[PDB]
Amino acid sequence: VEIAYHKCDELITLFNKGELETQPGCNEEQTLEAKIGGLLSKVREEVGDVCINELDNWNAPLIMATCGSKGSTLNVSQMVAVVGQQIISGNRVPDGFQDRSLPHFPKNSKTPQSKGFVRNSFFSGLSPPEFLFHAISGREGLVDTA
Amino acid sequence: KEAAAELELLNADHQHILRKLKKMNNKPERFMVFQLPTRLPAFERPALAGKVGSIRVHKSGKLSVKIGNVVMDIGKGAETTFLQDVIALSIADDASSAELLGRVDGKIVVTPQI
Amino acid sequence: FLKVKGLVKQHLDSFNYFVDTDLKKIIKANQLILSDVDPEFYLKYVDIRVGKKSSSSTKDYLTPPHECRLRDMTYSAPIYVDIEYTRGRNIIMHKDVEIGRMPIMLRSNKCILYDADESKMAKLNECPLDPGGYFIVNGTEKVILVQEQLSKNRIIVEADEKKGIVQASVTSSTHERKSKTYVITKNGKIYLKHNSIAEEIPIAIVLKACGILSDLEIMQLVCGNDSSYQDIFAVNLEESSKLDIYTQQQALEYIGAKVKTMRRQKLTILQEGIEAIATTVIAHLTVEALDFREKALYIAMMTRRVVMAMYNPKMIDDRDYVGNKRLELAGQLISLLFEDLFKKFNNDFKLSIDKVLKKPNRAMEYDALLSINVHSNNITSGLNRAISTGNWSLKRFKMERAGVTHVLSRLSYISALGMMTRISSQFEKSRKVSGPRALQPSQFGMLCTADTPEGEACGLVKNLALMTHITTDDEEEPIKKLCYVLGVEDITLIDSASLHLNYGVYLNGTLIGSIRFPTKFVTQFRHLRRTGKVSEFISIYSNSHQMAVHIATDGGRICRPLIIVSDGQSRVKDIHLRKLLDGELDFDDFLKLGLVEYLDVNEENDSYIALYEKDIVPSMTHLEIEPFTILGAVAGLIPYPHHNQSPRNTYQCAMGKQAIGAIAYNQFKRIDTLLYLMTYPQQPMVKTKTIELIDYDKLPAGQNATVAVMSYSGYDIEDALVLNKSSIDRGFGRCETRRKTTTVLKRYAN
Amino acid sequence: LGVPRIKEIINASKVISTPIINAVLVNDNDERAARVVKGRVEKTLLSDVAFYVQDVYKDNLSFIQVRIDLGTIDKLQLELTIEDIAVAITRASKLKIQASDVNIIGKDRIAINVFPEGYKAKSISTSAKEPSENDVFYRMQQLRRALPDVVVKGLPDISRAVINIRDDGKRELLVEGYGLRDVMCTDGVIGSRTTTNHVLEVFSVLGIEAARYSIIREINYTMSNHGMSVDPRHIQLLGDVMT
Amino acid sequence: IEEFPLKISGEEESLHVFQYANRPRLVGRKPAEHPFISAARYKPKSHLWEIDIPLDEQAFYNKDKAESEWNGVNVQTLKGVGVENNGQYAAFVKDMQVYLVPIERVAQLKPFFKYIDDANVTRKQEDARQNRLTGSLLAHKVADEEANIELTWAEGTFEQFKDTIVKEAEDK
Amino acid sequence: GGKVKPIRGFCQRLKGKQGRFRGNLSGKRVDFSGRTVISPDPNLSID
Amino acid sequence: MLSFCPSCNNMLLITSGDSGVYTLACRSCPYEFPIEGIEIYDRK
Amino acid sequence: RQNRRPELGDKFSSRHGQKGVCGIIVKQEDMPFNDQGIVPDIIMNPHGFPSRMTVGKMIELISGKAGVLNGTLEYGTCFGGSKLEDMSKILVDQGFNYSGKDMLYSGITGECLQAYIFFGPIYYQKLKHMVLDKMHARARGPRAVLTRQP
DNA sequence: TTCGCGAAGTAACCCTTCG
DNA sequence: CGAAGGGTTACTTCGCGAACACAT
Ligand SMILES: [Zn+2]
Repeated sequence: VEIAYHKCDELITLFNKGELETQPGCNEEQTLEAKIGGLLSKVREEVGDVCINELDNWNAPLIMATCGSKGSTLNVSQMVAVVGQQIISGNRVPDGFQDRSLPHFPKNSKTPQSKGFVRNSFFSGLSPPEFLFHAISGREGLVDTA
Repeated sequence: KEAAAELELLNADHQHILRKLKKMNNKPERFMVFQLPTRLPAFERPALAGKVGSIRVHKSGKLSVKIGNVVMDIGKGAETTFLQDVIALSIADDASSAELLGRVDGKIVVTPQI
Repeated sequence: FLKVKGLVKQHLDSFNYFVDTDLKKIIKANQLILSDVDPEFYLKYVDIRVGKKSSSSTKDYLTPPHECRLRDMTYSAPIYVDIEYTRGRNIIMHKDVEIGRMPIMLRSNKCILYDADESKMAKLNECPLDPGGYFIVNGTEKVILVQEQLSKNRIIVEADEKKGIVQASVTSSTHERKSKTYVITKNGKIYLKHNSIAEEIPIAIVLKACGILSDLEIMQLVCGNDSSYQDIFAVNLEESSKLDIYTQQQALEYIGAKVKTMRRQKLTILQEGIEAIATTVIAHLTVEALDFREKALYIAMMTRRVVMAMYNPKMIDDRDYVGNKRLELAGQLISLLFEDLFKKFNNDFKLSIDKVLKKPNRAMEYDALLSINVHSNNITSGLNRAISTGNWSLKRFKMERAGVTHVLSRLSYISALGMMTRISSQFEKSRKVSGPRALQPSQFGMLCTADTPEGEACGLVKNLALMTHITTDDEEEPIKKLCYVLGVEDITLIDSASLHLNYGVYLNGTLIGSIRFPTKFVTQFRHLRRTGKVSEFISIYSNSHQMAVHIATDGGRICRPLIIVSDGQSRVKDIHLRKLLDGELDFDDFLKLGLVEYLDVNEENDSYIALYEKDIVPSMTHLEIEPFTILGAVAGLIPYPHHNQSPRNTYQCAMGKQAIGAIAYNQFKRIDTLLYLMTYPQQPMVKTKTIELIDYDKLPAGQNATVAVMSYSGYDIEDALVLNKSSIDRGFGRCETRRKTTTVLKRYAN
Repeated sequence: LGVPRIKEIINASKVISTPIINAVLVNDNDERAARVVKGRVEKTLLSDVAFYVQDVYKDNLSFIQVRIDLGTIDKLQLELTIEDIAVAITRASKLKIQASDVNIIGKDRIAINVFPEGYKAKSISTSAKEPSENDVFYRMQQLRRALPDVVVKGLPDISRAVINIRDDGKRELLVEGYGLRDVMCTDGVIGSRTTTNHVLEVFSVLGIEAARYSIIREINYTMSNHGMSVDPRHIQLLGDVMT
Repeated sequence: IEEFPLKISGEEESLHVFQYANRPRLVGRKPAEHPFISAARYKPKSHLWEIDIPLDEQAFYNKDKAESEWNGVNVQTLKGVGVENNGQYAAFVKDMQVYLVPIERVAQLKPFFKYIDDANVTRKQEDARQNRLTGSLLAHKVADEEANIELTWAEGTFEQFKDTIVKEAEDK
Repeated sequence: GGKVKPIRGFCQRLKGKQGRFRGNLSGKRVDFSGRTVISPDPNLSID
Repeated sequence: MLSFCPSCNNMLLITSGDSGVYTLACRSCPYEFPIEGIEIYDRK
Repeated sequence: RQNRRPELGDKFSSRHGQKGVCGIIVKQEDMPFNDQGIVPDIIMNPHGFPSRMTVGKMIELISGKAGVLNGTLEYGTCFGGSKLEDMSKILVDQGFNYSGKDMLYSGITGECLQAYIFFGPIYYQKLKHMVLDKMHARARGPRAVLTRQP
């Protein structure tokens, strides 16, 4: 996980003191989210593949995922390997405060784990800004019922 | 970042009252505006008009304005105005008269230290 | 913190400050009354008190609230007024006069449950573990749900893409609102749309009717120097060079022929420099002389941000950020209705003098009022119908409001603490858009992230956290006096075009100074707060999108506490932690030494807050005390919530206040209309470290069960657990539903 | 693609968010194949074309001079010339802005702006009190700022346009606009395979029979992407209860 | 290092410093500025000053003679109400002891006009031939009543210098 | 400000969500019915 | 134009010269300006 | 007042957002027993665990089982409490499994179950909404005054 | 305190003809 | 050829809905 973390850290380093080559989109600060969200989404899929490649025989969350009793294979890797990238409203978590989401992170920080990337499991336990980032995305789907 | 550039701006605009102080060695009609609240006794209270002084310069460029009681009442560097024409008058009547004093140059703060 | 705060203080301290200060402040402005016929007989309301009778200690209101619950009788202590009229020999005579009834909520300063422990609660037949904080009128017990609003004396710059971008500013004149807006049409034309004026007024004449007519500094007062605002604002000065070029003899005449309030009185007052009310009713800044340069420049700063939010990406203030939201407590909500009912008592007392004054034989014997008993019935029938019915709607302060006082929910112990500590829902009803309904990152220390009423009212109402403090009021004269000492420069001597020197400064939505050496002003003034001088509210934060720095002082917003870090360490100082649990140096002796201060929402965006001690860097400004304080009273029942996923924690908060339990100690000496009991309650095996603070282990709401997670018998396919016969047979989870079917018997007219 | 799209097709409303227009190309080369077709549909103003809108002055009430960069026309292929920008001020914007007839002096001196004696004292029969003062502010300063706004080239109902890439070998542009009758009129795209959203303009240019086939396709597109199989015999009836 | 002296004097001065919002700073980046011209007027305690200056060298005002309706202009007027602050002073230096004299009522000024303003109220007679007290409109009522003190200056240089140097000569 | 418009006649008792076409002709309350909480039982036949 | 008058502090404007003088003239702030005049501004 | 027995139709909680009605009631010579004779009080279905992702209940059982065997009540607070690492050391000290899964027998046939059963103490609540109050029926009763409806 | 289209209601303007 | 009448399109205002059903 530190490989993609260092990749996202180095890609912001080329973004602050310099400038990146853009995509056929709007501009920069819009193609940044498409490259930092399209990169962190591969980490969860890779670890979900290599978790079910590793996971032991004769256990019930794999049998319920093999059948489809109640659950899936992204579901079983989310409580074992890692949770990841709580999307709200299509994009990442926006800033609640001025230029930052929480006061526990420095200003104008677009690094992962600051704009929202839960790098733990449900078995491992969450950090408090990580718990807030999970609790925001658990509301916007819950409010879709009402 | 803000404290370092703050003290460098204070260093860059700290010579300006020392520039103005040796400016105008002769005495025509000029003025400049000082501001200081919180009247101190500074040795005792004889009666508003209290004895005060000591607005000197410490070495390596440090304007050590202080009220003589206890306090290093230190601080200068007020805002530079953009309007130009400004003039002091006096309308204490004394059988209906008026005056025209000194075409005042500028304004600088005197801030207490906490 | 909870030893002197106690998690129910927003209702207690507000009511105590009401009966301490505002109950005297209302009669400070409503004590002059006379009559046209016989211009003698003046009334003078002198010092008022809530149930004291100053030549005694305590009387009359010896009764407990439990006697006022089984009898269907209100709980109240009578209020007393001394009056100093003149009847025959113009000598001001002293006499104690009871005028009203005024129900007092439980566990207040003027209550009997104050300072009771282990012997007086049992004798007066009441559980010593209930939170209190509620009223009891007509037998039933009722709370006042705390309402939130938007910030009153501010500027909201909420925009729109299809329609032109909007900017508004509400206000308040001591009980009303008088809001104002303006929409923009014709590719940029700033107007002043107000409901008390006809159609549309351009910006170029409002600054000339109120303030500057130079038309040179105006292209720097609202434009800046050079950047992009010149061509944006240049279309607004074409209206002044076409219709109206000079001062009051055309400027106020353009407004006065268009404005209308007209009172059905004071008609021919038009229009030249007289009837200048329409240039003083467009804010709350009341002026007397020709000193409105601060008010004119405040109008000019109201129309500067609408220019700034055209070239800039979004640059808007949203109605979701909880730094833009204040909240009105129970005392602040009962104060306006007591003021309106006292003023209805005032003018109806005028009508009862001349009706019986028309010369029967004389006017110089009796006690000069003699007709207060029906008026004393009228003054208490409004307080007992504003709390019981819930309609606080009066036609003076321009608001109708229903559904603010609810009956206290008594199902378990935590349902009484869920009715307590519960902020309500204001406007922006939000049918389809989930703007004011979704969860925001700004509510970290306050406004608990999981406790939400799942259903049709989800997202609108929410609940506070543990370390939350809400202020009431703070004075304004020794703060504007202190800013002049610290080095601001008032508008009356820096009126030049040198006014936008990169930052500026203004006080609570009123522009006073213009500072140079900015961080010398912020750090030195914040040191005044941390040393024992003026403190407890003062929000100090500078901005970067806008440029000013705010010294906000009007109370009514949230003040969670945090611990300071030093340059390279913290102000923890472990000897103080050892001295804390020794017996001395409580939380009141803990702010005076400069270790903690109450931070805010709109202030903590200028703060870099650390979580733990093992990750400190010298860029921090504060540290947080305990990170589990976001989950409130009801949300704290969940064991290990950071292992569950967020819909599971919300669904329990609507269910912990729903299970049966062990409600109170006087559980069998009360005749509630419906309450559920439980025969053998058991403590939870996994005690959360916050359910020991709120005393959930004293009165629990369930039983431990030796569960076995296995697929068995087929009767548990979809969410339906199977139980043991021989365990219910031995008393697993026995219930007792208890109901009241009371009737009254009364005498008739004959 | 969710519930507002099906609400809009059921409601058959008159306005629409993101009405993309798919119009297949003829060639597939790099230059002058997918660049000029996008180069005459992209809705360029004169703000990215002309340098400055300087008002040079003779003794009383001169014109508005505008300096048009031909190098931008050399970079991005547009077929506008010294006459094409001259025609588009007068007749293409006649009820919006008013300019009867002038000429160019020579070497990029486009000056189609005139205020002749204040419209001859604002229709010489004196409608107003010394009519409009003959100031150079009420119509001339208005035209000073209302003309980084006129259309020099493009189709007047289109927001923007960009090029997507075909799955195997080619590329394919798509247009966000309205009307559809002048998009297929453009050379380089053919009107035989030009499809779009907003059924009510397909009814406006093709008929009632080619509009129901756009009903049973856009519902089939907005719901089969969600993994819903709705057995299209059901939806061919819904496309014929309003046809 | 430098023991600058510093004393407070001044009792009967009550000096009123103005602020002209008309002339800019560093015209052509040259320190050579501030001319002003002759006599003015004054009005009692609502203050609303009436400082005014006449015209100067040629500007060709012959087409729009003179103010609005051919009234023969010779002066440009301005008014300003003098609401008072506290804290500041007025002060100057004897290459030593600054003087720091008091600063009684001080505010800025706004360019009030002559019969340009009076033309609309003159046309009304040319062609067409609760509590009414303190709180909202008394400032616009007791401000247009009588005239008073006003007089030209004399450039008092030596007398005020003596009055500031004699009274403070007791501390040392 | 007496009540919620204080007057109902012949259209307010016919406007939807409480009216006749909406709440008395199309959707109406019918006897010979009853509702109770559901619970699982696999030993029934599926009909 | 965004041009302002000196020494009398209002907004300049250009009116008809009545075919006797070829210049601008202003309301409440008279001023004289010759026939030469430019306005350099770039609209991107 | 009346005494209400827990019977078929009453709902229960788990302090973790797990509603559920009573499936059936069933005897003690049924539900399976361990080596010491413990039969369970309530049997839950494991299918409510994956899609609800509520593994905090799955830490609650092993933290409450070691809390009885040690005697002291243990903590389950946010972002801390009692760690799982020094939790299951109490389990292996007492003589139980590391994971809290002991082999059960069967009450209906005697032979041991094919899998390992995750059983232990979990605090359950009893809600409102009993089926005695939700039960409702009508054949032919009074009608409305205006519209003659039921 | 909110988006959706469809009714009237009113103005700018162009075609057509009259003596 | 200038002026008067008939008629097309364009700018601005109101009202009707907002899910089922239980206990209050
Ligand atoms: Zn002027």
